[PDB]
Amino acid sequence: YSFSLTTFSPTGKLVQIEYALNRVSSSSPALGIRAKNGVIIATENELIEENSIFKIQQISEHIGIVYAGMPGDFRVLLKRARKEAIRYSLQYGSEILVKELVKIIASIVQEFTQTGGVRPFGLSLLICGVDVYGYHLYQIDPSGCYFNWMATCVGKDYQNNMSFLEKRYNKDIEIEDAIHTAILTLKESYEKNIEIGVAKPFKILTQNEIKDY
Amino acid sequence: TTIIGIIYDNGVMLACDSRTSTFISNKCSRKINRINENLYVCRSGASAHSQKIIEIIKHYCVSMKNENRKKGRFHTKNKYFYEDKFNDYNPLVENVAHITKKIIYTNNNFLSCALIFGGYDKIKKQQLYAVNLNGSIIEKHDFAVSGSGSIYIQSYLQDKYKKFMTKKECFNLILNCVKYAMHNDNSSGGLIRIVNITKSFVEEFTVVNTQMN
Amino acid sequence: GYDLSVSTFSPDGRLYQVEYIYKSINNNNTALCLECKDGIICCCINSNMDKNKMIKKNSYNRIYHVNNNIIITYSGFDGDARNIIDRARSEANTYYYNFHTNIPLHILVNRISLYIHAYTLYWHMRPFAASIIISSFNEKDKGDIYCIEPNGACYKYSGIVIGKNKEMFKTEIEKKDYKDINVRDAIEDIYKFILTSNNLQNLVNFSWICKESSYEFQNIHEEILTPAL
Amino acid sequence: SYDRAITVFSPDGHLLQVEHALEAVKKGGCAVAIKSSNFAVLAVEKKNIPKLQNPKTTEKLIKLDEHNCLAFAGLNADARVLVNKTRLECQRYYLNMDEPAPVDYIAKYVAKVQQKFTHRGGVRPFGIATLIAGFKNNKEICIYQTEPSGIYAAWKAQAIGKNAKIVQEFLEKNYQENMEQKDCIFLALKAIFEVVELSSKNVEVALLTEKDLTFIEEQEINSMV
Amino acid sequence: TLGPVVTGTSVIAIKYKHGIMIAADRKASYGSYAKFQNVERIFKINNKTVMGFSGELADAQYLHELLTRKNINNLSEKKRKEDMYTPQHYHSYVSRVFYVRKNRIDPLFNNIIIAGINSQKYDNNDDNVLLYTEYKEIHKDDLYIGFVDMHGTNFCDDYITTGYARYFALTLLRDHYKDNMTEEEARILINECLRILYFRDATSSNFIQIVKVTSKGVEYEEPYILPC
Amino acid sequence: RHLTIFSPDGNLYQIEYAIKAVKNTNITSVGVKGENCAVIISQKKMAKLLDYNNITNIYNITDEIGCSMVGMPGDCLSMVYKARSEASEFLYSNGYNVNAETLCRNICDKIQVYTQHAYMRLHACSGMIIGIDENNKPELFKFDPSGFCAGYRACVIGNKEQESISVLERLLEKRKTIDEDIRNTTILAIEALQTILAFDLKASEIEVAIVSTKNRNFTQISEKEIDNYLTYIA
Amino acid sequence: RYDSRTTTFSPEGRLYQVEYALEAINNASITIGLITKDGVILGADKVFISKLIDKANNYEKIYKIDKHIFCGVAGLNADANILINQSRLYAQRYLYNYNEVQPVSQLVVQICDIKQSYTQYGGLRPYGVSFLIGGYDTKDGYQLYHTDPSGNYSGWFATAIGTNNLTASSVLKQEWKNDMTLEEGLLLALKTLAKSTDTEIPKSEKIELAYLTNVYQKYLTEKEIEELIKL
Amino acid sequence: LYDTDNIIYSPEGRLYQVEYASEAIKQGTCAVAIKSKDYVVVSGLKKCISKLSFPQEKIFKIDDYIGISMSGITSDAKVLTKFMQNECLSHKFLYNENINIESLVRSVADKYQKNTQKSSKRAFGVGLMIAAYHNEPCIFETRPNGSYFEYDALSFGARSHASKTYLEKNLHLFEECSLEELILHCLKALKCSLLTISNTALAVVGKNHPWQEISSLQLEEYLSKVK
Amino acid sequence: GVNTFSPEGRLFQVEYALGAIKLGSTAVGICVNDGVILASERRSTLIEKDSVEKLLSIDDHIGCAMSGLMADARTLIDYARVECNHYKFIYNENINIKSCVELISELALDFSNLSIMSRPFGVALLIGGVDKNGPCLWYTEPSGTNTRFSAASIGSAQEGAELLLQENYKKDMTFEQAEILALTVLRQVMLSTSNVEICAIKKSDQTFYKYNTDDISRIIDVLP
Repeated sequence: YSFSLTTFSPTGKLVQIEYALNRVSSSSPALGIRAKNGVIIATENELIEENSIFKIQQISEHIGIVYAGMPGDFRVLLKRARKEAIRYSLQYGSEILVKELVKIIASIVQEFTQTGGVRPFGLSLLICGVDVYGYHLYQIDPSGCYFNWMATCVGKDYQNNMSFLEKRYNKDIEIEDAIHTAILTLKESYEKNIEIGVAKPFKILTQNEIKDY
Repeated sequence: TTIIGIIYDNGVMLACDSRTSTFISNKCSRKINRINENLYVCRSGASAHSQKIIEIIKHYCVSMKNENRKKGRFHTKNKYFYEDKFNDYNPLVENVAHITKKIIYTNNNFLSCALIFGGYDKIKKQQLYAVNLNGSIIEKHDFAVSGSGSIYIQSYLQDKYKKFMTKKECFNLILNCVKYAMHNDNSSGGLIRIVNITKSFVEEFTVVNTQMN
Repeated sequence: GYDLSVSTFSPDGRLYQVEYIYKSINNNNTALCLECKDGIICCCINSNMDKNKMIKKNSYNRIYHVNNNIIITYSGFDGDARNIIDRARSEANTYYYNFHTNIPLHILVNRISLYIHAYTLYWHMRPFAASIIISSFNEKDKGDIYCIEPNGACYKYSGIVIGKNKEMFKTEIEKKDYKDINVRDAIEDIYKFILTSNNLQNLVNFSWICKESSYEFQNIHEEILTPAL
Repeated sequence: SYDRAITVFSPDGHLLQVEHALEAVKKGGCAVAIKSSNFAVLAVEKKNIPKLQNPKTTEKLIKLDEHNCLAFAGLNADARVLVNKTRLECQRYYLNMDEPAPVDYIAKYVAKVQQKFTHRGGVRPFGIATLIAGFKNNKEICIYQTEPSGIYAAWKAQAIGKNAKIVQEFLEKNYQENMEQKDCIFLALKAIFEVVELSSKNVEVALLTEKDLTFIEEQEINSMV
Repeated sequence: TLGPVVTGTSVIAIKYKHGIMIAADRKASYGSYAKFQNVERIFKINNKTVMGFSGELADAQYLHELLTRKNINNLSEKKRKEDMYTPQHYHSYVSRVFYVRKNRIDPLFNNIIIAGINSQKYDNNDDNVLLYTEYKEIHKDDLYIGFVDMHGTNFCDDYITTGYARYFALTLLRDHYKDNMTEEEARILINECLRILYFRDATSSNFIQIVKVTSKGVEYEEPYILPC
Repeated sequence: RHLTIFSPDGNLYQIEYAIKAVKNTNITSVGVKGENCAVIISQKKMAKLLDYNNITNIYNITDEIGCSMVGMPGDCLSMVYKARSEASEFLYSNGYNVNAETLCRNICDKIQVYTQHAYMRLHACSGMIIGIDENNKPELFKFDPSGFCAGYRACVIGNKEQESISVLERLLEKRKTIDEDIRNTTILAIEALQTILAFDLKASEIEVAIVSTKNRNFTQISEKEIDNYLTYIA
Repeated sequence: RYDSRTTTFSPEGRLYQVEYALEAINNASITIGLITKDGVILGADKVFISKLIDKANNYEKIYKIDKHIFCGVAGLNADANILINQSRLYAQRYLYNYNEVQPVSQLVVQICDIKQSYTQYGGLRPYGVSFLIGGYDTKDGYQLYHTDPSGNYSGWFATAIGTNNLTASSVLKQEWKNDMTLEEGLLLALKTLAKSTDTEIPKSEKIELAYLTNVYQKYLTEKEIEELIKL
Repeated sequence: LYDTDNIIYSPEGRLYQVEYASEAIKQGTCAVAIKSKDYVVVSGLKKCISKLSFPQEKIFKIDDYIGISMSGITSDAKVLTKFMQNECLSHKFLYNENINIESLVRSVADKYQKNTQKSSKRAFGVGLMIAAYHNEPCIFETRPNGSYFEYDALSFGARSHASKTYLEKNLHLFEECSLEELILHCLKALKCSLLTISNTALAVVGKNHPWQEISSLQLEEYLSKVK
Repeated sequence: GVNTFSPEGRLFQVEYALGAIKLGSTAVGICVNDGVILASERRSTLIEKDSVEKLLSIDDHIGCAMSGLMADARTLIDYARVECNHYKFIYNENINIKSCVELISELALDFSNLSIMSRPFGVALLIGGVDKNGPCLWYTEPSGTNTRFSAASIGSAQEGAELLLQENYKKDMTFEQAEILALTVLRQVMLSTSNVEICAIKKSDQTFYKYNTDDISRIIDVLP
């Protein structure tokens, strides 16, 4: 009973990838900005605890993750990314490079596009990180393609937010300026409903720090 | 080594020494392990085998206790009281002892441990079982002794035993038994740990004493 | 077109294959269990095979037992029920093998209900077409009776009926409380309910656990049933 | 479809997938085999875009072992994997018996493999038909033609591929027994040229002898009168 | 088991007028040390079948649990008393178990006796089998006493002694056993054999358990001390 | 909308249908955190001769951790056994007791593998889990058939979703010693269920389970306590 | 009924998934390859997603497989990367086996056999990517091989794949010669990439260009194309 | 739509594939089996497609005191026959006593049932008539849907209704009648189903009587006495 | 699916495979007391006639005539040859014809997976031989049913050959009478040596023997 659910259309399209792309397009917005001395990734009932619902997460000491799409798919992919980073660290004895982790996760995401009896992942990921080859921001789609970016946006209304950030973004920026631009873009797309993570080890900015910014 | 268990009126007292190994590697070792609040176990033989089967049996007892629960509403010493007043869901001593016997028998090609299970439950009242080297269980309705130092106190315990001993004289008997075994045996020494198990409460005594005559 | 598989919820949020299994079990032969003052009694009316006169007299016995002190009966397909009963016997044997003690009834009920439930998940397996009564009696605990539905549920009763005309048997037996009735005085009323809801002698199976069987599984003797008839 | 029946019987009684594999063979290029006293001649159509495609890379006439050669028609990747399997079995027989594999044995093996692929679960039939040529244990040369259906048969001369019926008729009305090498080569050329256009570059022809499978140079192919 | 540690000593079993009488002392020795002296060494398989062992105690307990599970498996698949398994069936099962274990070079370090009544005509005990709660004269051909060896060698006789009794009691039996023996004659003969074993065997004891497999089922007599 | 795969809209309708199945059972359960305790109150009814004491929705995964499942009963018991197996595996591998958060993470991963795979049916099961962590503070973690976990200060499973949030907000704002804290949390849970269901509740048809720092073990208060609290509220 | 039966013939003796994969590759970006007297030239087109990309280090078309073999991609990128990984694995496996660098044709045969295996065995979709694998070996020389989703490959002197490959092939037929220098080959590659997009002046911002010479692989930096554009 | 695969229950709650497998028995030839307190006799109609064809074997031995008749697909009958024979001989090798017919019929019914659950497999398209004398005579019926039944008398196959009516008429005679009378009764039932020395299969088993096909001559005077 | 029943209780794939065995050239098998004979028909001049062989020897003492899908037939005969030689190794004697036929029938229905192929074979076999019970001739079909026959025919012209076999066959026939009967039936349904191929297994030798051109011409000359 191992038969591929994702199948080529008569017009040469794997329409399940298009439908997962529509799903992540329907999800909450996410973005990332890369500065000369840093890289940030950010995202947008009164009873839910804010502590237990963090979309921004850490894979490694200098690698962070955020997503747009389904939460459970993100949790399993985060567990897999952490395991792959840990196995690289155990083998080569050093913290994993961003590009290798992105390639491994892209291959794993592409595998479910082809494996029989499964459907693709319904999310798009953003890796941020730092290594000896500088700062890195990488977007991974449901298709399994990894894109290297200077700055990017993912979720709802990502075309307008990309236009705004494109007119606002410069290569030579600071962490203060990058965080200000990220908050401006998020409030344009939209403090209590903002999450920011900066990468020196990867860090999560508390609500007090985000309020200060 | 010296591990002893003696039944007395409404209770059972287990007792052990602390010495481990010609060179004394350790001199404060808890040979009496708490499988459950109503059920303890004395260890003898190789320490690694004893620790591994005892923690496996703790895991099995947790599983049994979870499955024994019914649906709906019904109805320097240290002392503890049972959370289960009526023994609605605590596993029986015989069940734990027999699964331990099966564990030791199935892997008796290399396992070389001997155990004395002691406890209380509403069906059989207080209970003592002895699991031997090859994995043979015998219920000792009066007393069980094991370890290299137990051979020096067989006649002493056999002569001093009575059917319905009071708590005080049973405590004196078991304390003097372990003391004599420590006096005669090089492999046993250190402080004496005694565990008294009753219908409602468990007591855990620590004694420091030597032999003079 | 949402009912052609057990592994798919319809837009109403339900599994139609389970409801069709319920329909299959409901229009089948009748079974009942009842908890009396000092015993449990189990009865099974195999009236769907009344047209077949060639059958050997009193040989289609839907009542089975586990460990000589648990009754297990069913309504549904015979083979699937035998599969469930064999799994129950295997689980009891494994419990005694591990722990040297007879399995409690409710743990066996949970295990066999999980076994039934496991077939309702995958898309390549037929769910069980059988509803199982499993019951026991004790001197101190009195009678405990469990009905396991085909959907994996399991509910404790003080009396249960399944199969065809279950509403008639239920409303008839819900007239007298049997907790103050001896099990020997219940066979007459059960026969009366069978009349209300010639062939009565041979198309009926009976089983009992009380003092007179030393709290162990047994079939009621012909000499005990005949004066009650 | 890891283990599923792709090939099954139709209401009439046929296997539809085998017929579709036969259609795929009919799309394939034309190949021709002719026998002689102690040598064979295999000629197969070539289709190369001029000035861009490498002529040598496409290779429809293949050497299997010391004394067997193959010429297929159908799907090229299927042919490559089947030819690799055939070479592996040739060397396996020469390891397990210490004699070279005869042509009849290896033709039977290829036919058996195709039958197995038309019959096992989760497997597609081979969309290729082959013309194996080689030598027997008694030093006699022969040609075996094998279908996608798993049926094989020996032939004095045979044609496969697109417009195979016309070439078969031409071979029928022009074949003679024990003809010379020049006559055999010329007959193969004029037979395969009945359906493909008259040009030297649209064909590759080779002659199988006990020593080796020689390839005819393009100069010798040219000047065919 | 790689070899014996807590070992059980010999067992004696004979046929007599009303059924089977099987005797074993209640001692289990931990090497050369009487660690246990109240050990039940004869097991009740069912109402017309009992088992005894001589060898390692853990292996005997494992075999007893196996045969117990076989007994409840049989009882579950039972409709009439003739469906019950005789001592022949259990003897064949134990023989096959020992043979399969012998093929792997991993035996149960034991010598086993399976004994009982091999027919249902003498009583209706198994019409209503109860597990949790004058005699009739039975023909010798309807009784059964078996032997099974560590190598799987097995056989039957009117009287079987397993273990150290094979040299001591067996000789006496081969002089004194006779067909159609009363309960008293069988008892005094078995007591004499066990007295000789106690006087001339280190691992044996004088605390005996007798089990009778008779028309009214299996009967565990209260244990007693051999006088003198 | 048969397989658990994407529609042209992009949603997976099988999860929505499973959530509809959970809501169709008409079983209500309210979980409330406190200063040093957590309470779950559930309705205790099926999804004359029936034994009504046996009917329960709460369960004991461990002595410390407890839960309350709502949905299909077989799926509920299967999820209970999965939770117990997960906690047992954690205790075996790590030698210390799992907490509510990690157990909910693992259970939702187990739900997600069914969510992604076409050959697996989804469990029509929502569930609350409570316990005390190592810092001596309560936990209240809720999951649904979608495989999504979240911690709550208070939450409801049942029909009255995004309507009981209002009364829970009002009661928690109004409330905003260990014995007094436990008493107030239990009273708030009982009053919340009474206001949500909008009819007077008998003590013999509701089930209240409590975990706290005073008594680490998950336990259910007897019917006399519930009768006392119901008399106190009125 | 959920099985789509990807691995079955059609009534016309066709595999429909294979042709869908080919006409999907036809909608991908344009890729070009050719061989000169000194080295094998490959080049590609970049689908402009945004200027906010890190183009500095971005080669989403041409990839290195080994110091003697490299490839240019046309099709789905996620399907191409796994096959590139397999190609690298097989190259190092051959070097581990025979203590010798692999020939180009053997690696092409291995990856095309994997493609054929996906188009014949199981119930899985094919790989919808075509490769132009360039390389050097001592047995043959400079080689360029074109592949397909069907597992059918062919050797070429100069060819194109992707959108509007007919126009690129026409320009290559018109202009390509057997004896060409490296600079002439680069200029012809620029001309073909220009004519494919119907632009006389190519855009340096969206042209990837690389080559291999006897072994060393050069990936032209975004500044390096600008010297060739003016010439 | 509800009969495309064997795991789907109908809206009425029926397995259409298993019922089609049950329908497969009605195409087979008629077979009858009856018994007294001591003996069991099984009769069957051997199939002869043409006069050059030999008659098809209808009755098979399983053990010294167990034999069978089949109705349905012959390959399924061969599979089940080999299974029963191996089970009986395995019991006789492991143990020195005959297998219980109750356990053997339960095993065969479980084997029947195990094919009707997984989607890959299909239900057995054959009905089985097991005749034996374990310690008293007995006949068993086994159906595609995993169920089995005891029978005092039994018949099934093509045009089995007339023989069934004869059995319904004459059931009360079979207990006390002699073996000769029982053989004539079974042969008359098979005659009512519609008999020569070739197209009729006959077998007996009972007390101190292993499985035995009646000889050609003995069958000849038995058929003469039937006339 | 292949494992699915019709409402009439008949498997669809077996019913469809029965249509395949009709096609192919005609063959006849006749059994008499002295032995058994199988004659068969072969369907341009380029094909080597001896390469295609419609008669095969499963063993030294067994032969057959096959029809339907010929590649499946070759598979079945290879399996039967392996199993027959396995029997001869394990027991040191020849195998019964019924036992070999039952082995072939057991392999025929392996696709059902009742207790690995994936469809019926679509092959009809007419297997003749001589064993301790004398000569015999069995017939096997894709349905898995075996039938012992005194004489029978398979192939395209099955009905006409069967009618002539009913009309002309007698039990007490000499071997030459059976030979001329076989060639007469084949002459009616479709005669030089090129048309017909004959094999015989006799009680005297119990050995396969493929007829030569001289023998074929001889029995042609003996015919009217």
